[PDB]
Amino acid sequence: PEPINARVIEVLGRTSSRGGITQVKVEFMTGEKRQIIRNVIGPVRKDDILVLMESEREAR
Amino acid sequence: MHQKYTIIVVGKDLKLVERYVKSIVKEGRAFGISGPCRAPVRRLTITTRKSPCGEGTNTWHRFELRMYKRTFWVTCGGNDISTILSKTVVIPGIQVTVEVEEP
Amino acid sequence: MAKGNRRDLLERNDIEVRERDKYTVHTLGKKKNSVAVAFVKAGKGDILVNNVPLALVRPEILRTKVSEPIMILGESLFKGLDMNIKVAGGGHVSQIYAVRQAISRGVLASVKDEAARSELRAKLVSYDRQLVVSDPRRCEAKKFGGRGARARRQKSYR
Amino acid sequence: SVTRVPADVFINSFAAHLKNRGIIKCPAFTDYVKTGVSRQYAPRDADWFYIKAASVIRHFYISGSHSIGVAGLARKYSSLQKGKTTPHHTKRASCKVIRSIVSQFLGQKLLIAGERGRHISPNGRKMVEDFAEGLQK
Amino acid sequence: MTTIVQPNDYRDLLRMFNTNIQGKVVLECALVGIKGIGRRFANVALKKANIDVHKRAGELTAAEEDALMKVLEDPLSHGIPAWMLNRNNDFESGKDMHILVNTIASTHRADLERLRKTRCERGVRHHHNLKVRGQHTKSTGRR
Amino acid sequence: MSLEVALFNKWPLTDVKCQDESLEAYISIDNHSFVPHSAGRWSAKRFRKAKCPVVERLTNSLMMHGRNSGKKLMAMKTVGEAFELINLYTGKNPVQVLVDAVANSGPREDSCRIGKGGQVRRQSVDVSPLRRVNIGIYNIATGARKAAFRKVRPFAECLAEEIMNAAAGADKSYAISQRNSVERIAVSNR
Amino acid sequence: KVDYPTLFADEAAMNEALKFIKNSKCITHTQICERLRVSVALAKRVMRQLVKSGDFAIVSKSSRMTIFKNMTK
RNA sequence: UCCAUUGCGACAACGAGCGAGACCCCGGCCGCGGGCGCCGCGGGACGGCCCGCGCGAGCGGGAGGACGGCGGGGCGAUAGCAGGUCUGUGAUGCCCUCAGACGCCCUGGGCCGCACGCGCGCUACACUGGCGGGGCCAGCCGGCGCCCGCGAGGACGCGCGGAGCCCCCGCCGUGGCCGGGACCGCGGGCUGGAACGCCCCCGCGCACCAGGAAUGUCUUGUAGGCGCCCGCCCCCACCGCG
Repeated sequence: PEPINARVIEVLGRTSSRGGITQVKVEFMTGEKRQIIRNVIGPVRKDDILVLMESEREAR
Repeated sequence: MHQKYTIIVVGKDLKLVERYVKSIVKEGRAFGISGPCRAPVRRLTITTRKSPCGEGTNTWHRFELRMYKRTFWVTCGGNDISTILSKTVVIPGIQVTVEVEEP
Repeated sequence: MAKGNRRDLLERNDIEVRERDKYTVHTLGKKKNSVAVAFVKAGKGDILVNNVPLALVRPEILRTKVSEPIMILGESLFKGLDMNIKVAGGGHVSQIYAVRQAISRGVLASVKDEAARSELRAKLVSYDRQLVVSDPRRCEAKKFGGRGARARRQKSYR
Repeated sequence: SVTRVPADVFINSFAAHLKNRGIIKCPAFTDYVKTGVSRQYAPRDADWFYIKAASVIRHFYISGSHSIGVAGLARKYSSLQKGKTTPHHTKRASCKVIRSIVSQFLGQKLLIAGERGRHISPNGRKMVEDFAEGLQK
Repeated sequence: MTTIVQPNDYRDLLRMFNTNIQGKVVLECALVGIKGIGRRFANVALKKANIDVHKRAGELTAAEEDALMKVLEDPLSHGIPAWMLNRNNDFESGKDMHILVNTIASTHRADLERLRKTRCERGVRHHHNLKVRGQHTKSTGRR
Repeated sequence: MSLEVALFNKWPLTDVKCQDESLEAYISIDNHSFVPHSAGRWSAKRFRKAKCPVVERLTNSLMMHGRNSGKKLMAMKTVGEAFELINLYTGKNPVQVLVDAVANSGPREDSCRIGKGGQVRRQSVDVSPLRRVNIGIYNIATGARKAAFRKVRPFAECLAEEIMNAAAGADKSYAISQRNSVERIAVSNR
Repeated sequence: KVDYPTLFADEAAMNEALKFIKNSKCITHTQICERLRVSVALAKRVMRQLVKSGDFAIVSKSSRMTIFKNMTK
């Protein structure tokens, strides 16, 4: 319920839906170190600190 | 004697104007001096429709005529009435390069 | 009215000749069509722009922009020396930036110790790079399809 | 010198001084005129003449050896014409008032002629500078 | 200026020339509410009458109000020129006057009558309501 | 330090640190000079605007409508006025207020079209920090603009009010309202 | 629609406006216009009076806008 | 792989050519020379250096540098369209007109007329503003004095010369109001053989509160905003090239 902030460690390309989204791998530096995949809009880069409203969603 | 004469030469192409320059400087070192003044380039501009009828995309021509001018007024008293002739006939006779002499 | 490249400016015949020879240094700034010429010598800290001090330049808000290098480097050097700038070309702001560039470059040339010159370069460029290196971009030409360089005339299909 | 003081305070201070000291006087036609075809209404202050006079004398001092004609001054007091559903265009100011001002100045020897136009005279430099220094404090 | 408080004689709404005028507006822009008076003609009239111009019209004491009337019926005497008037070189008496309300409407009506019986181009056009000057019709100017 | 670039020669820039970590590295505060004016050609690379001092980023957004394009000195003046007003009301350094607003303003979630299927099929996604700061600035400016139009009050007071309310987290402002709107239309689509 | 006066009708100046303003820390012409529903010019005049008296002081000035601070506390 | 049939590497194909690039003009940095007036000749940048990859061609990042990876323009392949132009011409085939002329020259009128549908533009809908006063800087390039007149303009006489936005101080105070300036009524001038044309002054003071279904253009000195010159021209620019 409480949003958590994740870090980026790998970007794996855009989508074909007009090329606005970018798939991104992140890791919970809070201690869990879970390497998952999400969908992000806008310019991203390594070591960015995303903010997540869900601790249990996926993408692919 | 001394007649404050001035040399003006005009041309549309930049390659002879510089060649004429060198010949004159070569041939006027003795009869005094002859250092040049390079003027701002007078560029004539004409814009025209590329079409004789006015059809299709409005497309334009851009012509121009650059005119280059150099001015040796360095003779001055260093040239007499006949002395100006000497060099002016010893310099090459390039087909096109207007020249006028005035005191 | 003024043209920047005029011989009457680059040599600064404005100054009288016996005084024209006391000025050792020479310097240049520019931005767009603006050009500034500085004649630096030895004195006790005085600066002038078109026969006007630095405190009374006209846009008012940018006075800090022209005083920048002083409060950066420090007033010791400038207090040591005295300057007389003259600028001519398009625009108030362009003139401002050209002037500050000339200030900085000239004070750089006053020092003879190259090592200090390099140290000052590092000290100053870090804060900004256009204080030494001229900005290159310049106004670009227009085309006949419309009333702008890249904009076009509106097209009506039906 | 005069250029070492901001133009704003000099102009108005000197105008007050001029008006006190009877050097110039506003003629009669001032009561109902604009200062240019570009304008639209008349000035709101009653002492605009002396402001113009001071700005002019300052202009003449700045130039120095050079010479200024009347119209050349009038191109420094131009503006923009609006209200014509047509693109705006710049227009020149008036010349009768400028002419009156220079004539009044010249009758006092503050201003001297030449081959063309007029230019400042040494007395003008004296008074302008002394007033400027006086207000420097 | 420096008039903060309403003077004891403040008059909240003025009536003059059958028109009504408010006392919160500055004087020279309120008179513009009359038909025949504008900005240029007003500044000139008041000034000759020794009246302040940057004043709210409600502080206009009747003593200053009457002298103003005396200057709008005989203005030429009071020094005002003749290029500043509404009606220069009248068609009949050849004189010059300034015409205020009521006079304008009557005057405008009689010219058209003059135009009509004389059989001009303008008169015939006025009566079908067309452009009088040469400004082009046809294009634009449609519902 | 030796030269503390006090902004407008009044309020310093030494104790101003963002709280949120996510967007901290996308807010420059150590470099501001004394004037929000710098002819630098930012926006040439893909991430260089991340260095532009935030106040300059704000001013560049106050001259947007075509009536007001190319007018930066007016904007600098406007910002100075607003900052005086803020320090007057709140009592504290305005720059902190501004960063706090740009933080609390800015969405954390958004919806886009990727699911196709012949309909909206929108998918909830996450939002990058740079976009967050850009949107926060844009919303501040836009909300101030909409208030001052055909209203007696001036642009600067509207600006200050919007900044203060957004920094307080209050939903009276336009920025917070837009943030909430986007968040709900998204979470609905998650 | 709304109308506001340009001249204060006598006791109105002091029975409120002077009182009201004196209990304000910061102020501007437009705020006071919108607050007690009078035009801006009167605000200008009044604030002139007050800075003359001394209650308020200038912190920022400009043709488009100046703002005051209450020095009475 | 490349913006590119731009290249690598193969193959019943081998070997060539055009187009593309190269090339020409402009600009930015440095040098030499000359110099009434800034203008003539050259150097400089090449995916060259470092790091990653890739057999290879080549891709991503960092430098140092005036400039970093097609900076803006010109030229523009084969083949073709029943595209436009016989009203640009001593360019023209076949027709029609050819002494009451469709030849040529004169006087007037018209091409502009207006219940209506739409295409490119201009001006505004206001306080991020309008009015009044003052200060100040451009470039393609460039002409001025004195005296009358409110002004627009005019009489004389000589060769000399640059603005809007913006900035500072004040007034107005959300009112179709001092926003906007169409229409109309008296008057003064310019061009010209000739005003129906164009400028200036006083008064009157139309629509218009950011615009439905629909739709156009744009990536750095760019959009947008602000003005200034030439062309056609007796006078006149909301157009066009810059």
